[PDB]
Amino acid sequence: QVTLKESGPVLVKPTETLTLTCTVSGFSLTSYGVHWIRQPPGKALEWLAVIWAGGSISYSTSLMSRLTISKDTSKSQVVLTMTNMDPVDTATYYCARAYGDYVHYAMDYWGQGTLVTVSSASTKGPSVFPLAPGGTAALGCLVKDYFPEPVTVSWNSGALTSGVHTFPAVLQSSGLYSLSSVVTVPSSSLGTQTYICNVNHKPSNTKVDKKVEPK
Amino acid sequence: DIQMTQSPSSLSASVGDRVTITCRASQEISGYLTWLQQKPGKAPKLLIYAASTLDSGVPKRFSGSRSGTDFTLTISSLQPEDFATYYCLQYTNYPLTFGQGTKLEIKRTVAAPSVFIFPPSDEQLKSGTASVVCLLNNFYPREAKVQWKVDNALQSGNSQESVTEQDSKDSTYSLSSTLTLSKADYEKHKVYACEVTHQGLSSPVTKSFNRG
Ligand SMILES: [K+]
Ligand SMILES: [K+]
Ligand SMILES: [K+]
Ligand SMILES: [K+]
Ligand SMILES: [K+]
Ligand SMILES: [K+]
Ligand SMILES: [K+]
Ligand SMILES: [K+]
Ligand SMILES: [K+]
Ligand SMILES: [K+]
Repeated sequence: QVTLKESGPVLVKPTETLTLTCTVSGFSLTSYGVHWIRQPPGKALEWLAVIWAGGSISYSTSLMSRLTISKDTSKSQVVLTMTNMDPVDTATYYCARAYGDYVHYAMDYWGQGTLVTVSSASTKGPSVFPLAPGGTAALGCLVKDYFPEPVTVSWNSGALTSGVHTFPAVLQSSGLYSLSSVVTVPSSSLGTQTYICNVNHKPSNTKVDKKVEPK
Repeated sequence: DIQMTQSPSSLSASVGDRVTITCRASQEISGYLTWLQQKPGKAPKLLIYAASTLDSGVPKRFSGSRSGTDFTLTISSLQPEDFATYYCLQYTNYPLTFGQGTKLEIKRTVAAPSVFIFPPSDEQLKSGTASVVCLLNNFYPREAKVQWKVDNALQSGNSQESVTEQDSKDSTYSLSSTLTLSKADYEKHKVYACEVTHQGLSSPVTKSFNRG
């Protein structure tokens, strides 16, 4: 399976250093290059740099002094280091593959992306609260007062996927994020079926499972 | 740096219709132009490279063409799963540069929201705050008005809204409005209501509960 996977600490304090790792599978880093791209929330993609199969690196000129790229072929990893991080550097960061050693080889596969937040605020896990319930009822969970993004929400450890709406997080004036996740289910299931919202906040190593009962 | 001028910036078109997205390069890029599709919350995916070569596995309804410095992405017979932001990318020289994106929405018939209201939980009230949530489910278009009335008094400055992305199957939206009050303020009143106005409703719909 050809894949690329970004990882690394997602919260960086201002003036400190971002280190992101791109772990690849299904191809060799001495045959393919790896590009780095970022996308500030709601804005367009911006190219940062590329490390080619043979090891030469090219950078975006305005950012070049802040960027360093290392390769570890045995570990199937490329590492991006970006110094002097500023809030304007908050963005989803991507790696992507291109063949060979020259820019005219088109990039094809992208990684999933990782959200990097630059802030002097400290991490905080979520508080989860139940949203209690024709023949259709709605129920949900309020995921409140966490930082940084993202949280992931599932229902019944994945079994419940139909009808689920997990809303985009809203930044509150306090600086902490909040969101809700709702699901519509038959009213006839409210007394028998168990509904559990599973909240995972990787930046704080917080997992919460909250059962939602029809009051 | 080469500037890629992408147009339009947003489109809304029906299932089965044809749409055209263009990108003009500020200098010669030969044919080193890629088109990408980015679903909301996901990484970009390759559609076309070398201006006109369709990537393996991409449906044949996507096609790319050139007319010099003008590059065109055509989607021939749109499907509900085609809502995305689309980008062009030149890779003739450094820095690689992207168009600023075309947001394509799937156009569909008006659908009225189903409305649900949720009282604050006892667990939250024990923390000192009260969040009241109103849910508008599975409607189209996104435009809607949600007014909070507390004891028939209109609220302002104390609610926030969030909207989902389109459903990949039926192209609808859902919306949440969250009224936040202090616990002290929440206990001073009895009737909490959200009134929903949407063009798919012949008249506003109100859902309410009584604190208790
Ligand atoms: K990460
Ligand atoms: K390798
Ligand atoms: K050209
Ligand atoms: K050139
Ligand atoms: K209509
Ligand atoms: K209704
Ligand atoms: K519904
Ligand atoms: K209700
Ligand atoms: K809120
Ligand atoms: K109306």
